[PDB]
Amino acid sequence: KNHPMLMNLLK
Amino acid sequence: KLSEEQQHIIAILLDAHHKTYDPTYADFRDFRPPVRMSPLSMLPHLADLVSYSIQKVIGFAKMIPGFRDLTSDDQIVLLKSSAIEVIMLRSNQSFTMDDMSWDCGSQDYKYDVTDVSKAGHTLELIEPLIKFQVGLKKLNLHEEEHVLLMAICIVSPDRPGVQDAKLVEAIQDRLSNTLQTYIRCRHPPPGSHQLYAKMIQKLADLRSLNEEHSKQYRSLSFQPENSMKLTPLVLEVFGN
Ligand SMILES: C[C@H](CCC(=O)O)[C@H]1CC[C@H]2[C@@H]3CC[C@@H]4C[C@H](O)CC[C@]4(C)[C@H]3CC[C@]12C
Repeated sequence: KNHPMLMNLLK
Repeated sequence: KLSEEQQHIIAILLDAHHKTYDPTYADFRDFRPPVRMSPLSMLPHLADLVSYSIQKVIGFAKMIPGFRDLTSDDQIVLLKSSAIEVIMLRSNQSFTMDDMSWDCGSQDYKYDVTDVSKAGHTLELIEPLIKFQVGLKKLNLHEEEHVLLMAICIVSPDRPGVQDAKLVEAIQDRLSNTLQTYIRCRHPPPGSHQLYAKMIQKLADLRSLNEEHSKQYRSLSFQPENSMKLTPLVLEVFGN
C-alpha cells in the first residue's frame, strides 16, 4: 500500500 | 548436532541483535519527554519510543539470513505485521518481574502498568501484555533462542499479503530447525522440557496481542488529537 519510509528503511 | 550453517545463522542473529538493541538505552534521551502525573500524558514519549523501536526491528530483520532474498513487497508485508510483536518480544530484555516493569536504565525511562496505560491503549491490551512478559521471562531462554524467536516471528508465511509464502516458509523452517536443534544440543534439561512448544505458543500469544493492539489503534486513529501526537513512521506502519 505504498510505504515510502518503510521502503526507504528496508533498501 | 547443529550443522555449520545453523551455527552460522545463530552467530549472524546474535550480532544483528547486538547492533540493534542498545541495553544502555542512550537514545531514549532524544524522545519527546515522558510525562507522569495523566490524560494520554505518556503518548508523545511512547510514540517516539515505539517509532524508534520499529526502526531497530527493521535493522534486525534485514540481517536475518535469507530475508534479503525476498522481494521488497514481501519484506514490507512481514515487517508491517510483525513490528509490534517483535517490539513486545525484544522488550522482554528490559522487563523485570521484581516490580513488573520495563526498566530501561533510569527512573524516567522505567515503565510500569500506570505509565504504559497513559497512551490511549487500555488494560485489555496491557494486562495480557504483562502476563506475556512474565511467561516469557520464566522460560529463561538463552540469548540464542531469544534472537531466533524474533527472527522466526518476522519471517512468518501466514501474514496477510505474503506473495512468495513458499520462499518465506523455507527461510522460516531454516530458522525453526536451527531452533529445534539448538534446544536439543545446547539447552540442557529440565529447562529444555517442551521449550520449543512453549516458544511457539508465545508466537500465538503475540498474534493475540497484535490483534488487540490493531483493534485499539484503529479506534484511536479515529481521533485526530491523538494521531497528531504520533510519528510518521508509526502512522505508516500501523495504518494511515
Ligand atoms: C517500553 C517497552 C520496551 C522496552 C525495551 O525495548 O526494552 C515497550 C514494548 C512493548 C510496548 C507497548 C506495545 C503496545 C502499545 C503501542 C503504543 O504505540 C503505546 C503504548 C503500548 C502499550 C506500548 C508501551 C511501551 C512498550 C511496553
